[PDB]
Amino acid sequence: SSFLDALGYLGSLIKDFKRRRFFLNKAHQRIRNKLGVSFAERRSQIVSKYDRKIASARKPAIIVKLRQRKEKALKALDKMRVREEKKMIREFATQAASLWLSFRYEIMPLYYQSQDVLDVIANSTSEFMTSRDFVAKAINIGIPLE
Repeated sequence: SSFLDALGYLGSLIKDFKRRRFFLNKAHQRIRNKLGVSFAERRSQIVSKYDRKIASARKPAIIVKLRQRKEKALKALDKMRVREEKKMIREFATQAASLWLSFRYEIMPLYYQSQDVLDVIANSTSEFMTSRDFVAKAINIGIPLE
């Protein structure tokens, strides 16, 4: 009568873990939604630049050069966004490392008091009680008188 209800407080801890992971996950990839939007908008800026340049080109060599430049710019955008994918991976891994490892912090004590009550009960149980005595009751054998 102690651990009876002390063990119940872990549910608050479990729900809090869920809430923290919950709000991290909602926050994560949301900032990354915004980052993907920013990269798509910079790419749209590049696309607008090249479309205006091609519209004003009116020459075959200029058009081909602008095609090559647009290809190069899209490739640079893709490389930067791949580095960004690495960044999402690394950020999210760090976030999980930080927020999870908060789990052990108060998980390990509860388990420890669990061992405490366990071995206290074993103390109250494991006795192997005994009761001993000795005595010196002599043994007699009759002897022939002859």
